[PDB]
Amino acid sequence: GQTPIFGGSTGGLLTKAFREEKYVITWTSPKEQVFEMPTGGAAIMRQGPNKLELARKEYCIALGGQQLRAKFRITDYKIYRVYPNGEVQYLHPSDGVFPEKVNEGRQKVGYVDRNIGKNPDPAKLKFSGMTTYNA
Amino acid sequence: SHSVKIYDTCIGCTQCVRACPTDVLEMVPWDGCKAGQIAASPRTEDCVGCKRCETACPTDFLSIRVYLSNAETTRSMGLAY
Amino acid sequence: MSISDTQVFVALVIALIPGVLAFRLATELYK
Amino acid sequence: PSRRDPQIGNLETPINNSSLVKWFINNLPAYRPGITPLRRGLEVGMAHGYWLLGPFAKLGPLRDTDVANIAGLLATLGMVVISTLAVSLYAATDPPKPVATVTVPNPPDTFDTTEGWNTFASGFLIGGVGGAVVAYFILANIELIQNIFK
Amino acid sequence: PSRRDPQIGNLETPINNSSLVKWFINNLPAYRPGITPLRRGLEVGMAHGYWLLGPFAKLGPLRDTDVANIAGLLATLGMVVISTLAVSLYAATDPPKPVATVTVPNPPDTFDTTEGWNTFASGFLIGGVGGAVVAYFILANIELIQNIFK
Amino acid sequence: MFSASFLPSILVPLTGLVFPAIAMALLLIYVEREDPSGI
Ligand SMILES: CC1=C(/C=C/C(C)=C/C=C/C(C)=C/C=C/C=C(C)/C=C/C=C(C)/C=C/C2=C(C)CCCC2(C)C)C(C)(C)CCC1
Ligand SMILES: CC1=C(/C=C/C(C)=C/C=C/C(C)=C/C=C/C=C(C)/C=C/C=C(C)/C=C/C2=C(C)CCCC2(C)C)C(C)(C)CCC1
Ligand SMILES: CC1=C(/C=C/C(C)=C/C=C/C(C)=C/C=C/C=C(C)/C=C/C=C(C)/C=C/C2=C(C)CCCC2(C)C)C(C)(C)CCC1
Ligand SMILES: CC1=C(/C=C/C(C)=C/C=C/C(C)=C/C=C/C=C(C)/C=C/C=C(C)/C=C/C2=C(C)CCCC2(C)C)C(C)(C)CCC1
Ligand code: SF4
Ligand code: SF4
Repeated sequence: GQTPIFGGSTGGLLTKAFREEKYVITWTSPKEQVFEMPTGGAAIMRQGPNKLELARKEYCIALGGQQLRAKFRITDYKIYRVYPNGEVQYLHPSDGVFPEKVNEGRQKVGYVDRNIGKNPDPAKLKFSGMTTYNA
Repeated sequence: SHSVKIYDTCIGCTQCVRACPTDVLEMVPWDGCKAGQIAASPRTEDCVGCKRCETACPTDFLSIRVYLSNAETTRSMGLAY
Repeated sequence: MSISDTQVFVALVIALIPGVLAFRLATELYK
Repeated sequence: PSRRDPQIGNLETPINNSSLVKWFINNLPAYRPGITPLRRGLEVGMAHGYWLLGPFAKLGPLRDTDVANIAGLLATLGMVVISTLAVSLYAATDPPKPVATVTVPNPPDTFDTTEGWNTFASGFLIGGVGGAVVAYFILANIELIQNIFK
Repeated sequence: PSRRDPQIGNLETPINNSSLVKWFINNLPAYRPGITPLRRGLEVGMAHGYWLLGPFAKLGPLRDTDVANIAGLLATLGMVVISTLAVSLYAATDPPKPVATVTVPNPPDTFDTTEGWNTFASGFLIGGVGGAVVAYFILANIELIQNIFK
Repeated sequence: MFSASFLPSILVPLTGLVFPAIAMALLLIYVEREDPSGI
């Protein structure tokens, strides 16, 4: 249970972010330095645990991408989605450091490996509601 | 949300996967070219319409496209309220 | 010359034939 | 020192958490407990229909004519009627997210329900008419102070 | 195609099962849900006491005298009073077969109970008086349109 | 005026005001209807 030293703001959690969804992020920072938050604010972190609560799936990933690993090199942060019931989802990290290309075999659902020169057509595909993929 | 469209011209530089801030891509194992792992969209439901991804695609006639649908929601519209 | 209660008459021809005829021709297509 | 977390989009400025203001806001008929929605409607109607007739009483296009009192009366009558209409239909279509945004430390009351809203609208109608007539009576005898002449 | 059996003594004629009519009959204050018996009484009183004063207002034996307005008012006052008396005593002796004959697809409401009937009668009384006075006010200034002269 | 009756005096307001009122009220309550029925 560690949260950074801040003086309060006016752009935090809203009537949706506790009736629909919650976002949380946490890592291990063995140092304390000043940082910037996307809702605006220049504050200091603390040793080890660094827990933070937020509402968007953009502030969190911005912190994770640009701030932690590109500046502070910290790479042990969980990002957690939360349902209204209080239960949590673990989307990412799913590959350790989010490299997004390394694995020994990967998932397989859906494929389209075809060029565009032979495209779907209006008058040929009709009287139904399928999309540009099924040939 | 919106629909994603993949092609064969993926060289495999993987600049798009490092550009999309919405976690809708992954390089699934391929065989054809030297890539061996081609990009694809497993998690479309978080698509945003920023399409910063193909701007990161260097391939001639960039290998990814996004067909911008019509079934938008609070997730696809991206509201904090 | 001009008219009388006969205009209440020409009003009376409406609201049964044209009125509910148009009403049905509207509600046919499942609001 | 925020309400529950200093990172939430709220601030402890001494205008939304001053003891004076919280006492003054809690005991309003919109929140003060120990009453029925009926009385709430009655009182709100009383107040509003008691002040919402001057703004056009001597201001209407009939401002200086010798009748404008009852003119403003009829005007505010229609006004409160259509206001009741509005709130009633709002209740009719009311129940997506059947809540009200809460910032007062406690929930306001069980006033938050459809039939509650309907009864509230009825009491609003009654109290509004009442405030209207009583203001019209206060204003009726222009000599209301001239007889006193004080 | 009868309601449940073509041999029952009921028919599917397009006057008792037309969508227009069923929508128009369901939402009446006698059946529309989401309300209290109180409001039901209020509204029925409002309506009836608002129209049940003309039928003798200019029709009574004092038809053309210069007072007949308040005369009709007093008449309809006594009328609604005795009507409330009647319904109240009916409630007093009410509970053999404590139901109402149901033909609307659903049961109407839990309005079918003694104390419910009593509260309904009270609301009827209030709304009837109200409709009476408001109609008397509409009719008070014979010049109600003459001031408009439109 | 002419040989007709008062009618052009007062038949505009209800068409001008109250019929639009019920129109939009019914319309609004229509655009919020439940499933799968609606009138
Ligand atoms: C009985 C009587 C009376 C009364 C009457 C009346 C009052 C009438 C009414 C009238 C009316 C009541 C009329 C109306 C008209 C109608 C019309 C004119 C309609 C039309 C419509 C239409 C044309 C529509 C169209 C459409 C649309 C718009 C949309 C879509 C759908 C459709 C297409 C359908 C009197 C007293 C006089 C006399 C004695 C007896
Ligand atoms: C609380 C309160 C209140 C309030 C109430 C409420 C909240 C209500 C509101 C409500 C409202 C105020 C509403 C309104 C609405 C609106 C509307 C409803 C609109 C209209 C629309 C239209 C007009 C339509 C259109 C259309 C369509 C849709 C289709 C086609 C056709 C047309 C185009 C026509 C009061 C003041 C009383 C008092 C105090 C307390
Ligand atoms: C100062 C001030 C203010 C203001 C306030 C005011 C000024 C208030 C008012 C006061 C008052 C002083 C008023 C009120 C009054 C009211 C009244 C007084 C009413 C009454 C009415 C009634 C109660 C009615 C009843 C009835 C009915 C409902 C029905 C039948 C008939 C009868 C009549 C029984 C403020 C807030 C800004 C704050 C600052 C300071
Ligand atoms: C719903 C309603 C209503 C109704 C109500 C009711 C339902 C009521 C009923 C009531 C009734 C319907 C009653 C009746 C009664 C009657 C009577 C009760 C009669 C009398 C009798 C007699 C007179 C007796 C005889 C005798 C004997 C038995 C013994 C010996 C001696 C002598 C001979 C005396 C109203 C309109 C209000 C309003 C609206 C709603
Ligand atoms: S689409 Fe672009 S970034 Fe993605 S694998 Fe192909 S070449 Fe690399
Ligand atoms: S807009 Fe482009 S980068 Fe963003 S989620 Fe959709 S495909 Fe990915």
